[PDB]
Amino acid sequence: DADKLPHTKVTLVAPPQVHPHEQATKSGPKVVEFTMTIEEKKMVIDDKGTTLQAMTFNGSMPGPTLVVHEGDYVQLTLVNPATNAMPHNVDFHGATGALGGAKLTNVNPGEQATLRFKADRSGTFVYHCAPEGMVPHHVVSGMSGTLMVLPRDGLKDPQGKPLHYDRAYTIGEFDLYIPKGPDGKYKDYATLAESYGDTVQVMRTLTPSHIVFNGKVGALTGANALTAKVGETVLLIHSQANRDTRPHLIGGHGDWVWETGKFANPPQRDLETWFIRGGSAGAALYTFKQPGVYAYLNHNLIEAFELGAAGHIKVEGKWNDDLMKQIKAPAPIPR
Amino acid sequence: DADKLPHTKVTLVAPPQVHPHEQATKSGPKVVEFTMTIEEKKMVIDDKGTTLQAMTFNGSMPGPTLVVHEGDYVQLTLVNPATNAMPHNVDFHGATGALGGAKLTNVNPGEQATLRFKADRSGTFVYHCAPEGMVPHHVVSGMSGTLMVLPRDGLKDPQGKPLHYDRAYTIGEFDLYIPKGPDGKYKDYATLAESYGDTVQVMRTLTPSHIVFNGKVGALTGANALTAKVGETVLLIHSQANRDTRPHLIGGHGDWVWETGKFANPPQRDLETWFIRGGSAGAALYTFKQPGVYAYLNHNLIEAFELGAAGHIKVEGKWNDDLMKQIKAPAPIPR
Amino acid sequence: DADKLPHTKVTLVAPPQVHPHEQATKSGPKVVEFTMTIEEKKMVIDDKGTTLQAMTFNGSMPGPTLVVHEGDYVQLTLVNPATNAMPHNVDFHGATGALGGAKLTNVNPGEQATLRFKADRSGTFVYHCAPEGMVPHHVVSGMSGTLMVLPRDGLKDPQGKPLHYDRAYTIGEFDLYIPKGPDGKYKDYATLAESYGDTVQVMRTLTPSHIVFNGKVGALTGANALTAKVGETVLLIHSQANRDTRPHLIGGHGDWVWETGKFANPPQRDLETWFIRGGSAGAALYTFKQPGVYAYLNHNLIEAFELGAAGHIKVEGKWNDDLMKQIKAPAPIPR
Ligand SMILES: [Cu+2]
Ligand SMILES: [Cu+2]
Ligand SMILES: [Cu+2]
Ligand SMILES: [Cu+2]
Ligand SMILES: [Cu+2]
Ligand SMILES: [Cu+2]
Ligand SMILES: [Zn+2]
Ligand SMILES: [Zn+2]
Ligand SMILES: [Zn+2]
Ligand SMILES: [Zn+2]
Ligand SMILES: [Zn+2]
Ligand SMILES: [Zn+2]
Repeated sequence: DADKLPHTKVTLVAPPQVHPHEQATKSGPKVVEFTMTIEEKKMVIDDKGTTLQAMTFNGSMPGPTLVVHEGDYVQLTLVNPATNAMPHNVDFHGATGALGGAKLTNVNPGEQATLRFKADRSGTFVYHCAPEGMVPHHVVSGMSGTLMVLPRDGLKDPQGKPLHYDRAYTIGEFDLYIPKGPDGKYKDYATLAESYGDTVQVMRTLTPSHIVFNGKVGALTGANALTAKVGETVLLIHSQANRDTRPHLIGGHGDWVWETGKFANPPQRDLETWFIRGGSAGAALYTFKQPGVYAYLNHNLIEAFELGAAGHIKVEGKWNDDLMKQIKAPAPIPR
Repeated sequence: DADKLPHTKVTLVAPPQVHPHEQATKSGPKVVEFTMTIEEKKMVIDDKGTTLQAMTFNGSMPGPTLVVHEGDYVQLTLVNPATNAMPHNVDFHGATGALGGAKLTNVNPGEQATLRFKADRSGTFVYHCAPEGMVPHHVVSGMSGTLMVLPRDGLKDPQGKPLHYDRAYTIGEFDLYIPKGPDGKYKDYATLAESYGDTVQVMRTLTPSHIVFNGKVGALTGANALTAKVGETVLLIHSQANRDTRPHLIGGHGDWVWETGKFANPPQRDLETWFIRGGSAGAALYTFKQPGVYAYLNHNLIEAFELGAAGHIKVEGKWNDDLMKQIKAPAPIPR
Repeated sequence: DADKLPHTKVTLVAPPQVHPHEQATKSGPKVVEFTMTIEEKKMVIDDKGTTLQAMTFNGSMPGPTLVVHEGDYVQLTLVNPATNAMPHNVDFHGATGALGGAKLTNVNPGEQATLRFKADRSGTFVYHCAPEGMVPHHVVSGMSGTLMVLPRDGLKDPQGKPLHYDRAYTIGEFDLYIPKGPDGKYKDYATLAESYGDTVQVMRTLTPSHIVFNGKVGALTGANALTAKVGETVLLIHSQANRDTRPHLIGGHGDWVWETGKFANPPQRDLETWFIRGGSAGAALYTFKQPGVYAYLNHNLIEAFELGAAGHIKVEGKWNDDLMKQIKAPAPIPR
């Protein structure tokens, strides 16, 4: 009975980081308490100043990743401040009943609610806003993230051997539908509500104007590139709440991948490219063996390079000539 | 030898139901006899009166689901009445040879044919019309359904333990390509043939005008919502003969899912969203644990909510506070 | 250490064939040496004379398939003749480091380079050109193919039993983005560079003008149909470096399929249709049981029949009435 369990309180952190947590644990079930506050805001999503009338959990796209263990109960307080214009709620794909919790968390501006559900299934699961009659708009405008429910004894390979990560990153990929005016330039709207009708018309074409990681073209590049070192295992959590994508690490692999994101199923190994179904989160482990700057991207290369679905991982360490060697550098053809 | 086996005759039923059948059986192989009659007709596919010049097996989209067991022989009589305008045939993905049977079942209006094939592979398999030179048009206009070939000893989990369903529903998802005229309104055609050229032009854009379950926006809602009770296991068969989709049960899961639809392969568990490849049928089991109205939908939320790929399941029973509880209802933020 | 191993030299062959190789081998690791020469050229890609300003490895779309064994080292000399206009490189998804080798193989016209990497993971892997700032254009214009890394002891089923093929075919599927002018006719460009801007505009719509196997509509039909005989097992390697596809054999199955293309993972059996993620290669085995002309195609039937993603396999042998029989040929309906 959940009423008798110890409670713990977790402080969330901004993507692409994930809050401190244990993998395998000796701890018993707990009611794990989180809070998130909705923020509607205009955001610049590309290098030419295009804006999106966005909606977020906790001010970020994606929302922060919440981590618990199988058998825990998630207890979320959702706050919709009076500075917002629209009603919101939350649908946890990790939860059972009431449209994922959406029916129990309808919050108008100035209201808040607290939901509890049992995280009885391991995996990475999408959570997203789903207000009646406005579900697609809230989702594509930025209201999604990941709940990761770890098995109590940690991740396992197909033979039941232990797997682990040394650091975790969370990437949310957002298909955006920004309208254009008669001049062919993207429209800038004074309010969220005014963006609605024109946006729905673009949505219905099924053609995104932009597809971005973590809220903007280039969000995970330059100073904001992800980082690792040779010998470190990274977990890459990838959520796409509305549309399929196909993650790939250039110069690397998915060493162990749960593309449907559910840890009770055996992972696949050695993937070049994996598949995240729209409406899900998946998870890949990779242990770095070579230093350098990798790209992590959606391998529809138009979606990546033209529309924005690509980031970088900068990796320190020693080059390994057994894995790869330039035998002859570029030079004139003989003779 | 099939000539020496006992024959049985099955009466088909209209989707979303599936005809009575056994799962695990003590019965030996049989020649199972079915009949279907093709009906071309204009159908209203949305809430604003848009029509489709449609083509169906047995008067429905999808066609009815045919159920046999591995080792059985399917013997189909296909009838194309003289009231129809076009030639038709049938291609069973469950069958081996002759383009799935299409080469052996070419029936002009006023003709019929009888095909037998051995159902030697377990799974849910698409069947669809495939007349030479007109294959996409016949498929997207409605001529597909599912053949379910059950293992003789019933469904099995990854460890070989028995699985079962207490009721089965069949959902066919149809990407439609309805043309528009200069005024931006959908065109209404007097005959099937007159719809052809304009439809092909829309098809070639790869952008559906509508994506519907079971022939119409809202087909599986209101009085026609699917039904179950807490403690009942439902099988959800999902066919998409032309285009990918990504099924999801809001507030539920795929407890055991064969997304590629082939029962000799281990199922995956705990899925949030699964993937049906265009040209296939898949199958998910779910045991209800909470009462209420669920949505079953394609989790490209634009495809679901804007274009029509969503239905409802109304579930009776007792609410379970351990699985989910509203701890604090929506109320003003403190203080 | 790779420097101490025996070297071997492989002569590549044009798709859809694959160069002679062993499956299970008693041979130890080797440095396997290949050479490929880049050719930019205009190609006719459909039946109405539409041209593509194309770019190829070794003069073909796809490039040839390179076959080695797990533990081998691939040593490629890449040549970019002075008759070409653009810089190129190569990114092997089978390799670890330096953006798949791309950073180490930048070759301007008149240059060549030699890369070595360890093929330490079994599977079919895409290789493709990836020049900085021009990656999508080089890929969609034709610069991709497959590296197949076989396990040293051959392919295995989920229970570890041996699997084999008697012949192998390689199919590359290419989503093309050919621009149109004001008259609605496809544009013909005098040079590769002049095609660039207009092509990028089409790419950004995400709607291919054509989707072809092996460089052209109908490439694998008529005199160029694939061939087999009843009782022969074929391996069908399918690469798609940019966009998802869903292979299907009409009248057949994927008997054993690695849709993510990685041989250390158990294959699935009895597939009707499988899924190749954009940016990957997959592999299916099928043993023919019926003679006749099969179609092998992308089962988005619009993509196949309208846009070009379909080929034929002509199969010799004896018809098997147990698997399929025309019980009653098309004839007038009674009475
Ligand atoms: Cu919202
Ligand atoms: Cu959802
Ligand atoms: Cu037909
Ligand atoms: Cu088919
Ligand atoms: Cu190139
Ligand atoms: Cu790549
Ligand atoms: Zn308590
Ligand atoms: Zn580690
Ligand atoms: Zn008989
Ligand atoms: Zn039951
Ligand atoms: Zn050497
Ligand atoms: Zn053989």
